[PDB]
Amino acid sequence: IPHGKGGRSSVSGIVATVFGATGFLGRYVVNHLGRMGSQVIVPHRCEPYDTMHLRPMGDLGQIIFMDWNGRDKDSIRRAVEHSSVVINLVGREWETQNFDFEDVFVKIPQAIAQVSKEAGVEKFIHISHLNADIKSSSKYLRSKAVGEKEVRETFPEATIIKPAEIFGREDRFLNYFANIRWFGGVPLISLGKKTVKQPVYIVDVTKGIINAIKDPDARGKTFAFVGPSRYLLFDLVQYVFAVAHRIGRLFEISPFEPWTTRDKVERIHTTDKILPHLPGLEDLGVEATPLELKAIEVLRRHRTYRWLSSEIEDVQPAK
Amino acid sequence: MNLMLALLTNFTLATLLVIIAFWLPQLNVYSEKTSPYECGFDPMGSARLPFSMKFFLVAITFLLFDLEIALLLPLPWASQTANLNTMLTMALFLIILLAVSLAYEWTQKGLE
Ligand SMILES: NC(=O)c1ccc[n+]([C@@H]2O[C@H](COP(=O)([O-])OP(=O)(O)OC[C@H]3O[C@@H](n4cnc5c(N)ncnc54)[C@H](OP(=O)(O)O)[C@@H]3O)[C@@H](O)[C@H]2O)c1
Repeated sequence: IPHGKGGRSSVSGIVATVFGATGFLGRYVVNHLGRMGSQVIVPHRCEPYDTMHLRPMGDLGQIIFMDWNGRDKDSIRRAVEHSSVVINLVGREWETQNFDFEDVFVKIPQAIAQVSKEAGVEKFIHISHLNADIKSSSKYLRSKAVGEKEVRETFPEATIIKPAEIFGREDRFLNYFANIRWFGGVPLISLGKKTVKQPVYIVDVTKGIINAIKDPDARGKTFAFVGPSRYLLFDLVQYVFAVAHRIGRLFEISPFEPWTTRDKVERIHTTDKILPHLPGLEDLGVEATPLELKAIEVLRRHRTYRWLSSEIEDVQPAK
Repeated sequence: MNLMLALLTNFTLATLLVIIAFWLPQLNVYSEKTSPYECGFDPMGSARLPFSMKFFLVAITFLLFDLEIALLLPLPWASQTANLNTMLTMALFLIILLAVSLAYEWTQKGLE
């Protein structure tokens, strides 16, 4: 039950449990739950120090930390016992040299679709992507579609979310570009055919959740997040170099956290603008943010003062 | 032929330890905030380097006292010599010729 103003130090009824919550997507969620105030039980894998910038979000006794491996059952059956909602965003990029990567999107969202489901939770939420299609792409992009399909068997009403591609503040998607101060700028693959996707702004995706977390009546009704205005061009890569003007890893360096001479060069250019009958963002209101307002901020190289911004795009066509 | 391999050892050991200390953990996998906070305690400082007169005259004055020590430099080689009344009375000239250049400027230095 709620009480008083929801500024800080209130009760607000909900008791979430947000798995992951260290990466760019999982962290920025917990910031908006350390405002309205709630028992946001965040468990973390193996990181004592790398989670320290998360503590001045929970007021005093709001958040709480636990350690958990993920494959073992009861390590994720001990935190899910006292909860109201539980959302999932676990996962990564490329296959690691210890794990198997196949069932990690199959058994592990099912390992927390175990007695977690039975114990009395509600509003269990998973994530998707706008390009995860069971047609022959990719090793990561499909086998996420296994997680769309093989985990849908349990919890027949979830509101699994299907956000668009994200541009943000500390992300990897747009930041994979303009970090290519290198012996050449090679696009994918010297072509501007299907560029670009829908770069939704990360504040909207973390505002969609917290409007769905007490919506009500949003269970089973999966959602797909609208992007900015409107499609975009290959001019994006030219626009990135327009204004730019050309955790827990190791002690010295981690010798393998690469740029992946594999599927990753084409894990983003397979676009597949999916079904526009999905409800999917504006009805999960209210949020609609462009790119050309929030583009100055995260792009940051050695000029640092002089921008003189005028670069834009028409729509582009098929708008 | 080691003079010249007496120093190219010393500089390639010098440039070795720089790139290993600097550039090798510069490729590490931390968060690495690139925000413009890297300058300390003089945040913006929206000005050009202003001229300071009392810190220009210190440059020129040294340069004109630096020349005639190289004239004064071959005094130990001017010992094992011929006619030495010339050698003594000319060696005393340059020092006084350096000394007067003090005393004229010494009546106006400024807060140096
Ligand atoms: N919606 C989108 O547009 C989009 C884009 C890219 C990726 N994704 C996927 O959607 C989620 C977004 O995550 P993100 O953007 O914050 O990047 P992220 O680096 O994948 O962060 C997600 C967290 O999951 C952790 N993790 C990886 N393997 C794990 C395992 N076996 N067990 C427990 N934790 C594990 C990661 O490292 P730790 O174990 O150290 O915590 C990380 O902290 C991820 O699942 C991601 O693969 C979505």
